[PDB]
Parts: sequence; C-alpha cells; structure tokens
Amino acid sequence: VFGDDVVIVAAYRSPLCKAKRGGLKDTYPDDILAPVLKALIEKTNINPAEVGDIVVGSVLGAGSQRASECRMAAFYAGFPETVPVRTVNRQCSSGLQAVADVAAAIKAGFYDIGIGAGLESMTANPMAWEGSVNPKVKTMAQAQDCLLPMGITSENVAQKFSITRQEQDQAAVGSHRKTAAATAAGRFKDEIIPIKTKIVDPKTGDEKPVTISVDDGIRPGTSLADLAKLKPVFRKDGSTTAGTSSQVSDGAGAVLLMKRSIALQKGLPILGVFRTFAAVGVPPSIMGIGPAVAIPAAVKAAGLQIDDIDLFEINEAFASQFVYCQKKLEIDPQKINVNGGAMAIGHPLGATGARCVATLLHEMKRRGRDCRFGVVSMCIGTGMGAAAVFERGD
Amino acid sequence: GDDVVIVAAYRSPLCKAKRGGLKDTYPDDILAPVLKALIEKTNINPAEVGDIVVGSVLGAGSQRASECRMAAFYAGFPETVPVRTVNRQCSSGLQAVADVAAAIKAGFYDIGIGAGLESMTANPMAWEGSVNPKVKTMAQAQDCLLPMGITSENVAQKFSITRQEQDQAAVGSHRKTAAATAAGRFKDEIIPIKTKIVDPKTGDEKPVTISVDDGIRPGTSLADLAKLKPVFRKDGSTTAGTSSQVSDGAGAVLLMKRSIALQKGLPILGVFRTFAAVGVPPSIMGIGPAVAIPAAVKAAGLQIDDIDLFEINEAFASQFVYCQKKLEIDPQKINVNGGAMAIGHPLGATGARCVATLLHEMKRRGRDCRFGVVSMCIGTGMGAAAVFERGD
Repeated sequence: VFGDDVVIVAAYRSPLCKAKRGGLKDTYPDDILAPVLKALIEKTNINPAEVGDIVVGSVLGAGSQRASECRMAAFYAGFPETVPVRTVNRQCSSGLQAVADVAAAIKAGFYDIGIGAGLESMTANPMAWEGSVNPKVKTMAQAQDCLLPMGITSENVAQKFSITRQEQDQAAVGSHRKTAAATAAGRFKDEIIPIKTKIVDPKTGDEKPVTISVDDGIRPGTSLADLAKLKPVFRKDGSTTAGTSSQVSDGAGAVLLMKRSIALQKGLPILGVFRTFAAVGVPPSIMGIGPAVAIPAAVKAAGLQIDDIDLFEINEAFASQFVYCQKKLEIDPQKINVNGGAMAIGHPLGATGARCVATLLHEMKRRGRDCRFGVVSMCIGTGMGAAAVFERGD
Repeated sequence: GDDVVIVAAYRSPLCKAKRGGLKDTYPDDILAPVLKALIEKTNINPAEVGDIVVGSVLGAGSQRASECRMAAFYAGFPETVPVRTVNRQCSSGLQAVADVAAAIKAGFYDIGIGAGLESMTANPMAWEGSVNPKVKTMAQAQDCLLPMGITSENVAQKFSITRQEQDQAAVGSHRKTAAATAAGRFKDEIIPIKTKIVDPKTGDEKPVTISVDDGIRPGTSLADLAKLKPVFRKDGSTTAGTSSQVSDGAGAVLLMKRSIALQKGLPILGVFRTFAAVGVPPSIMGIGPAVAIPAAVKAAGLQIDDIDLFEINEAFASQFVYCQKKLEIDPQKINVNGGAMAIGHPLGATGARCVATLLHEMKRRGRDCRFGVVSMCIGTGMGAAAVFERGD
C-alpha cells in the first residue's frame, strides 16, 4: 500500500437497456450519465470541485456534440464550472481507456482526483460511415480490413481457430443464464444507479415519468435450440448470429479515482486498486483476438501470472471471439463474466469498459478477501485489445 | 528525473476549408505524411511506438478513429501499434500530447505520438436531434450551447476590448504569418502534402503539392477590417476578420523518455514540463488561457515572466487580446510567427501543430529561449496550457 497508488473509491453504472425499444430510448445521453456521475460524489461526499478532470469514453455520433453533452451532464450532476471534461475514443474499449487515462494523469502528477467514465446511446447515434471511402484504402489490406463488418470479423475468428457453432450458442445460453441469476440474487443492486427519465408514446407524442432500475435486455428462458434456429447474419454458411453477438444498448458507467494517500486522508473505503493497463494492436480482420494479446501484457506488467487472476470481465462482443480468448489463455470459464455478459446485458459501446470496472470491483468485493486480482478486457474494432489489472480494496 | 522529451514535431500546411488546398484531400491523407515524417526524421522502428493519440473534434467518432488507424497504416506503422482519438474541443491536439506524456510518466509505455487532425471541409459543425429541455433549468448548461462568436462578444464587452484593438491584432497576425512564411521560419515544421485539386465544375483533376499555409493575406489593413460587419450581434465588434479561419490540417509530435532518446542518440527538440486543463464560465470561454497558463506555470515552479515564448490560439481577437493584457505578457513574446486569424484553426490539429510551431521557433532563437507555452480557450468553457523547455 504505497501512498501514490491509484485507488478506486466508487464505481457505478446505469442500467443497460436495449437500443431503440428499451427503457432508455427516450432519454437524452446527458441524462443517462449525470446520475451516475452524481452518485460518485454522493457516495464519498467529496467537494466536487476537487475533481481534476472527467474523462468520458464514447464512440458514436459527432465528437463535438458528445463532449458538450458531457459538460452539460457534469453540470446536471452538480459539478462546478471549474471542473473540466473531455471524451476519448478507442472504439469498444473507450470506457476503460478513460479509467486508464485518469490513472495515468494521477501517476504523472497532473492532478490527484479524477473520474473515468463511459457513455453510449446507441438509440441516438447510428454507426454509419459518412462520405465516400478514400480510394487508397483498398490498396492496403490492413486498411481495407478496418472497414470489415464486426460480424465478418466474428466469422473469421470462428474459422481460423475452429470455434464450433454449438460452443458459441452455448456461451450465449451461459450468458443469459448467469445474468438472470445475478439479477435475481441482487448482485447488480449496488453497482446500478437508477435513472429517472420519461417514456414517450410514439403514436400520441405523450410523455410519462418512469424510473429505469434494471437491465432490460436479458432473456432468461433462451434455449440452445432457440439459438440453433437463428440464421447467420453475415454469411450463408456462417456461425455468427444475433444471439451470439452483443446487443445494441444504451447506458453509462463512471469510476472515481484518487491517490491512496488522499483516500486515506479523507477516510474513504477503497473499493479497488488500479495496477496496470495495456492497449495493443492486432490484425483488423480478426480483431476479436484482442484480449488474447492484451491480457497477457497487462498481467505481465502487473508482475503477475494469468492464474493469479481471480475474476475476469471479458466483453462478449461475439461468442466466437469470447470463447477463443478463454481457450487460448486457458482460463477457467468459471472465472469469466460470473454475472453474465454483453450477449445478455448489452454493449453500449463507450460505456462497456467503464461499467465493467464497476461490475468487476463490486463482485470482487462480495467474494471477499480471497478474490484479490481482477481484469477487465475487450477486443476492439479495427484490430486492438485492451486489458487492465485491478486489485482488491478495503 | 527521466523526463518526457520531444524528438520530432511536425505539421501539414493549414489550408482554408472548402476552397483551400486540402479541400479534395481525405482526412487520413492529411495526417499520414505528418506521422511518417516523425519516423523518417528519427529512424526508429515504428513498432516501438506504444500508442498514437489523435485530437480530433468534428468527425463521427467511430469513423474518425478508423480513419486514424488507416492513416497510421499508410504511414508505415505495423498493426501492433494501436491508435485512439481524444476530444476536448479546441484543445484536443494539445490534450493528445499531454495524454502521451502522462502515459509515459505512468510507465504505460516508453514512446508515443500525440497528434491532431481536422478536416473542416469534410466535417461540418452540427447538432443531432433536439436540445435537452433541462438546459432551460441551468444557465451554465444552456451557456454551453452559445455560438462561439457570442462568447467572443461577451469577452469584448465585459473586458472593454475595443474594435480597433481587435482589428489591429488581426493585421498583426497576417503580417507575422506572411513574414514567417517568407523568412523560411515554417520550413522545418511543415511537411508538404502531395495531393490533388478537383475542379467542381468540370471534375478535371490536377496534382498539386501544398507546402505553405494558404489563408494568409499579407495586405490586410485596418481599413479593410473596419468595413466588416459583426456576424453574431448587430452592435458587436467580432467579425470574420477577427475570428480564427475555418481550416484543414494536422500536427504530430513524437515523445519518449529522455533515457530512450539518449540511448538512441536522438537530438532533443524539447522537453515536456507540465499541463493544465481547467474549467471557466462557458459564456466567456475565451478567458481559458488567462486561467490555464498560471496553473501550468505554477505547476512547473515558474512565474509568467519566466516564459520566453507563447503560442496562444487566436480563436477571437477579443479573447486573444484580453489574455495578453490580463496575464501582463509582452505582446512581442506571443505568436511571434502569427496565428489562427491568418493561418487558421483546424480544431483538433491546432494544439498539436502549435507544439511544432513553438518548439521549432524556440530552437531557432537559441539557448536564451528556454521556456515556452502552448495554450488555448476551449468551447463550452475550458482552458488548457502546457509548459515546454527548450531541448538539445
């Protein structure tokens, strides 16, 4: 416990909801994030003015608008005008990148307290390419591969590493199962911050107040034969379907970080300890192998071995990719996404990396002293991987 | 002790959006040559770079991050080198440089590139959907949505910056950028862009090499500027002539531990000391540097008088002049080769390209030019500033 260590004193998330049709479909992006930010301050009772930066991972839609929405969200959360905000984009990993950026800024002495967060409204912001494609793109295989549908990327991993259709459907079953179980056991209660918003009837245009407090994408009764009947989205002879892919979702996560010495001075319980972060490049055509490369790097940097990790949050972008990384790193599947994953809960692009920190840390805490090390990791569109090692708090 | 140093810093020429030299150049082709020049200069293996961090503001997020991955591939980086973007509005390019410095200091990696890119030709400023009615409940939130030009008028009125004072600053920026271009003071920092110009009417294509900033108008006079009308408020004093130009361009900086540069025998162009990003009132966002500069200077253990050269972005003459007066800086120390009123402000590129402009001018001025600052105001009410020390 060195005073300069970067510790987490709070980590929360919104419920994650189905894009377009889910509970947050009529909720402004700033209204998803603001309550989550505010909860960090409510939990620790720090003066919000003490926060050095609020860094928000976010992926879709126009950059300038989303950065403005983040500034407004902080104002709604009660932060004073003196506290600045920014966004970061490393695609699927943006929310975790934000946490890592705050950890780096603290270690570099830029400031002593910061917030790393993630936000996505896949309801509000489509994922389409704007304008024409540079003709030069096709002249470089790796550049062209960046334009591949993520789904095709899934199929590629499936074939190259022999991931059976059944293995894939299995993991989706295991996800829906574990997510429903966790929800019933109240394992998401501590990490979730309810969103007080509105639901609008499209036929009339009428608004009515609603409080979203639970993830709405889970399908408890999903059967291996329900999934068997699904047709491949990206190929005729493929093995990737809507049921073996993450769901499109809306949501937000946020993490409060500070020097250990500060948490001590303020007498704040430590939820977790940031240890290491890695972001590496891999081939765009099989971007799914991201964690297989990033996890070893972060673990190695943490002076650890893979077996030393007790809990993993490995994003479920595709079952194909999810299973491969498990097999490849030879990790006990009982240690991965113990409370379910994006196939069941959803993948609001920018929020995922931040919300997974909250999911990881709170679960590590519930498992007590013997759950000492955890990892958040994900594959990343255009061919990258990220991983962060976290240690138990107290 | 093992400082973060800069071993190379370059930029593209900056060109007028829509009508200028880069109008038919894709964003990845503006950035790629600048990234590549960092490697050509130092001859490092590109695989040694731990991250490429690109400030960029206006593109669709995911698309621009993909465009940056492609630019890096064009520039010869292998697939193992990762890329990402960052957005703090007008400060994004400098923020990217600070993120690399932070990452290196934190032990995340030993070498990285902080860059900035904007094609204001390709990417209009635009708001998607309706405005959260909640803004009507909180003046600061609503103020975030104010046109930047209105925040300019707010600064000019509150701090009594005269129309003449603003116009003169514009005249100076055109003369100083023209002089610097003619004297060869931009030659070291600029990487020419080999691209093409397309005739909108015929579709005829002509190959061109862009090598100079094309927004400059050396003959700009007070008389010319006094005839311009205010664009945001009929009785105001902010005009197109005293606002930054809308532009296309890129900047990129190669950073590493001092020990790694020494190991490689690479000459050090500059040393990163400190970075500050602070919040200010959104309605007068232009005051950003007046707050950020003292914070960065303080953090560096210096006083404002210790700083020899400043690159303070010319978002608007109003706030540019105000910041100079407020901080009590000799105007001869600020933007000595001119600034954005004359060569433009491609949003995300500015903070990165100003690092190149600053460091190359510090080098030229010799040993006595020891400390420099890059700083800018930031839309939605922020300021950022970094302190650099001269290299060798």
